[PDB]
Amino acid sequence: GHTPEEALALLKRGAEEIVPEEELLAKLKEGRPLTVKLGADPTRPDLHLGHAVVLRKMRQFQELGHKVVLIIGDFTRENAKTYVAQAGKILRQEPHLFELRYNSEWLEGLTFKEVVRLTSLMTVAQMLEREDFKKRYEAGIPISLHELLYPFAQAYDSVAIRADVEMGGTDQRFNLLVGREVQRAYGQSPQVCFLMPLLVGLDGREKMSKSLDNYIGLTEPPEAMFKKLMRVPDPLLPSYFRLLTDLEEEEIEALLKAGPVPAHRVLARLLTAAYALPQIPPRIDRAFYESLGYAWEAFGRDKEAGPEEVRRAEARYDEVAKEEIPEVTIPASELKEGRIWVARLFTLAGLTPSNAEARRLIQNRGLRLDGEVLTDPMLQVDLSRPRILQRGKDRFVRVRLSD
Amino acid sequence: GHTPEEALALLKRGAEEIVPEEELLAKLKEGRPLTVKLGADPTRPDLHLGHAVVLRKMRQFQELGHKVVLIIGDFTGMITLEETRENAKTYVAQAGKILRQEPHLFELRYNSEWLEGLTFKEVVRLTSLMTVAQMLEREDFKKRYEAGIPISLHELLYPFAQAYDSVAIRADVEMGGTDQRFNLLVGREVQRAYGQSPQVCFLMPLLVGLDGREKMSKSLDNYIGLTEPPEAMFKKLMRVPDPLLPSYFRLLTDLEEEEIEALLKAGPVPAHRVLARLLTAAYALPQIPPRIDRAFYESLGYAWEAFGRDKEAGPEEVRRAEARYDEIPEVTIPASELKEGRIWVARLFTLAGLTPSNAEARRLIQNRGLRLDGEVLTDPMLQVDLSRPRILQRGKDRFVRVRLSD
Ligand SMILES: N[C@H](CO)Cc1ccc(O)cc1
Ligand SMILES: N[C@H](CO)Cc1ccc(O)cc1
Repeated sequence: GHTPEEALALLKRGAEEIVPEEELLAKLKEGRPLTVKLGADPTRPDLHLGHAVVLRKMRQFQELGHKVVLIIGDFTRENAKTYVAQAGKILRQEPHLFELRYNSEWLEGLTFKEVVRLTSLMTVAQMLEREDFKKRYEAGIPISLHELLYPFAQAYDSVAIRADVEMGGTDQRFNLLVGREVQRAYGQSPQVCFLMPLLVGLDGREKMSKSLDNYIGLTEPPEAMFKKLMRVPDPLLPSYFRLLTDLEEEEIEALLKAGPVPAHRVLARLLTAAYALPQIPPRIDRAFYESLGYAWEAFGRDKEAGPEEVRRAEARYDEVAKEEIPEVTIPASELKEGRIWVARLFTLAGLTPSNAEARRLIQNRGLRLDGEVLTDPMLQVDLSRPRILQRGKDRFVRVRLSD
Repeated sequence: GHTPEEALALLKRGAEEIVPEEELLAKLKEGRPLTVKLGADPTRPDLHLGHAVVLRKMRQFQELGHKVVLIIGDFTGMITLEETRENAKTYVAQAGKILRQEPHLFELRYNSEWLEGLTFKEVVRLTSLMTVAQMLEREDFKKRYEAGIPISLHELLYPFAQAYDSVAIRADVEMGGTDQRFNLLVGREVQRAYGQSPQVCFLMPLLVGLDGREKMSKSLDNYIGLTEPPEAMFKKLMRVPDPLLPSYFRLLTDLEEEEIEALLKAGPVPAHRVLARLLTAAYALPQIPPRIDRAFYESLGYAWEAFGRDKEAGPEEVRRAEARYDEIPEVTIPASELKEGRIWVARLFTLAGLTPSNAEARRLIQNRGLRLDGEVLTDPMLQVDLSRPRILQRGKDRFVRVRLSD
């Protein structure tokens, strides 16, 4: 239900660079399923939101009728299964739209004479042009010669599967272009290079990555993902919405205009819900948001709505939602049907030596709960949210559930 | 009949650099034949004296009981199988003039035998042994990269191919010209990575050509081929630039330093004769002797004492070839001087400046004092044509070339 022009317009959204764009248009006009290539290194099995940027663009190609070929760069079986298992949360898996390949399948048989021919397609000066190599070579940092061979292995993969398009982050620009040169050498139409921007991590400056521990895994439990999303740096909200969701620009502005907290809740709800599912919907947009049960015009104030898995994750967040004031976590086993005796609470926090003493202080108006003078010695409190306990004029302790 | 120390001393003669020299001595004490490697380019089958420098050092290794493994670099060469094989035969045939050929001391191999099958995985492990900065240190690469001259990336794979060849045949020593230094050293690093003792790198100087400036090579036409006719070889050796004599004696013969210094003290020509005789004879044989020294010189029937002058002795070809080896004014005659393409011989000599008048020319002819093209003139009225340049001669030292306009 899309013309070639319409398909291109959709694919361009969020794209960093498509080279050459006019070639993609021509291929989309052919009326056949294009082969979209993505290679992944087995040493990084677990996926995080950063990987979702490129993968969701591939899901879009699939929904448009195109075929994805996921190449595991084993050149293992365990990580492959982990990566493949998680990739399915975003990519469709039917044979007509998805194929799994291991490059050892054809690379292991590549001969020395073939390698000589491949490397002859580039000059030393060209290779040292690649950004990473250039910084290293000028900094006196060693570059093992075998490293210059890898772009040719990745390029040969494009020849092996006759790739029409190859996906990648902006850091993969050089390798994808080598793919075009190698395909030409083998008499194939050179692949369209499709680059997506890199998602910045939770620290707010560096690329999201396992090695930097600034990520959010696709398979982390809902409560943990929701919590992390609620804590993304405000400056990153704009890029997270553009790269992780399909919300329109005006919808994103409206959310921001509503404020930081509302924007975080909508982002946390959208993504926690999407990734809690076996597979994400083809569009993480306003319609999806309302299909969950939330109201767009409520701008995050309707926390009781939504599916139970997301609702509970948000409730867990509100229980611990956060410096001189001492913090103490209360064991869940201390609660009786969601509530706990205020006397016991003051004793556990160390403000009173026993419940009897707590009752005495209450009778003397010496204790406060959330800044309110306690008067009911038998009062029972819930920990749906952190509570500040106070004894006298200068003793404060903030208590909350599970740490 | 040599101790390890004696062996090393002989092998050191003429060498430009042996590294590590202590390792060669160590291997020479192991009481086993060492594998001495030489790689050859199948696109350069014709051999000249320049190749003899490294090949004769290898012959010395053979005479000491060591084994030569000659490797034809057909892998890179074919990157047709017909010419490869033909050239290999050409190279081997000519190399046999210097190298012993029996199995115990010689083995021929083609590196395609093992390189064709090297897997991409093995190539990756191989190239991980050196950095980009390291590679760019090789003579040519460095100059080219700094200047901006293109270097195809595949060129950086060749040193590893040559290095793997040393691993393939477990080389104890690899021979080469001074220009092959970088490649031989990579071979050591690769052998180390493959659990082998690193090969000793044996470098020889590069023989300079007949021009006296550039290295001897086919593409420069300043070479002397090993299979050239004894006559053609003797003549070229007599023409070796004087400054090169010492290096020719040291790199092509085994004459002692004193013998050489004594030969030079005798003069250029004398020195050239001994050299031309020694090499002309040696290379006219089906295979050269183990030592091209005084003993060989005398076994030819020459006297070390007559220093070159002993010119009438020695073998036939040599003595003869040496014999075969052992500015004339021009005057144009205007067509006006001719009559139906002919002129009076008397006037010709006068116009040439060999006689003051035609009358004198006539008297000289009568006294047999004049020659025409080497023949004694006997007719004073002789009519001569200039169908081609003629050589006029008076007495034994007065010559003149006469011809028409041109
Ligand atoms: N260039 C990256 C290597 O790990 C990703 C990759 C891309 C394509 C491939 O065929 C293989 C790997
Ligand atoms: N170094 C020259 C070309 O690479 C010749 C050569 C030397 C050693 C070999 O195993 C092969 C070729």
